[PDB]
Amino acid sequence: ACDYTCGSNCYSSSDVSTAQAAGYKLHEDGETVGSNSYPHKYNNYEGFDFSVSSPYYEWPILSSGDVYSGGSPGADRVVFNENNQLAGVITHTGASGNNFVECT
Ligand SMILES: Nc1nc2c(ncn2[C@@H]2O[C@H](CO)[C@@H](O)[C@H]2OP(=O)(O)O)c(=O)[nH]1
Ligand SMILES: [Ca+2]
Repeated sequence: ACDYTCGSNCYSSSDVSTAQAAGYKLHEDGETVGSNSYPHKYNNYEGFDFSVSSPYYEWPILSSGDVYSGGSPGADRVVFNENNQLAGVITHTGASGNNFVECT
C-alpha cells in the first residue's frame, strides 16, 4: 500500500524522506536546480492546514524514484519547513490549472 497517493503515483515514506532531504540540503546551501528554481517558497495559497509552521518550501518528488536534478518536475511535490519538518505531499493532479490538492 502507498503511504501517499498522488493521482496514480504511489509513494512510501522512504521515497518522501529521500526527496525531502535532497530539497532541504539545497535550501540550506542556498542553491537551486531546474528552470523553476527548486526548492522554492511555497506560499500555501490553497490554505492547507499544515500541522508544522511556515515558511514552507516545495521540492519535486518523482515517480521514477530518482531525486530531482532538473528538467520536468512532474506534478508532485514534498513541502517542508525551515526545520526540515514535513508539512505535506501535494500534487497538481486532479486540481485545475496550477493549483494543488493533497496526496492521500
Ligand atoms: N498553486 C500554487 N502555486 C504556488 C504556491 N506557492 C508558490 N507557487 C508557485 O506560484 C506559481 C502559480 O501557482 C507557480 O510558479 C507555482 O510553482 P510550482 O509549480 O513550482 O509550485 C502555492 O501556494 N500554490
Ligand atoms: Ca518508491
